[PDB]
Amino acid sequence: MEKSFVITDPRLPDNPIIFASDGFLELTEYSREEILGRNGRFLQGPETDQATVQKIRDAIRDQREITVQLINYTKSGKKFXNLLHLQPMRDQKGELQYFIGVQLDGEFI
Ligand SMILES: Cc1cc2nc3c(=O)[nH]c(=O)nc-3n(C[C@H](O)[C@H](O)[C@H](O)COP(=O)(O)O)c2cc1C
Ligand SMILES: [Cl-]
Ligand SMILES: [Mg+2]
Repeated sequence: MEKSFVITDPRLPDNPIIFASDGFLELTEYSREEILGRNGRFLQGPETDQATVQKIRDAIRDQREITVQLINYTKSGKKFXNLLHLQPMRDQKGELQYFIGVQLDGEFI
């Protein structure tokens, strides 16, 4: 599959997605119109582990890189195990500019 990633802007309210790769559209079944401007949490559902979601919150708070695995859902409701890579990206002034989130689909341990 093509590379699945989104880029968020934490200088906007609730860190919305401002770019979604074609691979992300493919992986999640959503259209670019249905993704842009929302927080990445929209992929979570009932089976998503809340301890892992907390770990994500904390990494985003402390602006630190993290890799977690967690259950997400496609538009039509299919489960998929998301090995999610989050990385802060700072400008040359050392100010947080974006977050990049890269998803790999599958059961990875
Ligand atoms: C760039 C980026 C990509 C993200 N991608 C995903 C994702 O693919 N799946 C997911 O469940 N959460 C993803 N998140 C996590 C949620 O956006 C959110 O940070 C997490 O649920 C914790 O915050 P909350 O407790 O307010 O929901 C991503 C966050 C960022 C910054
Ligand atoms: Cl967030
Ligand atoms: Mg939540």
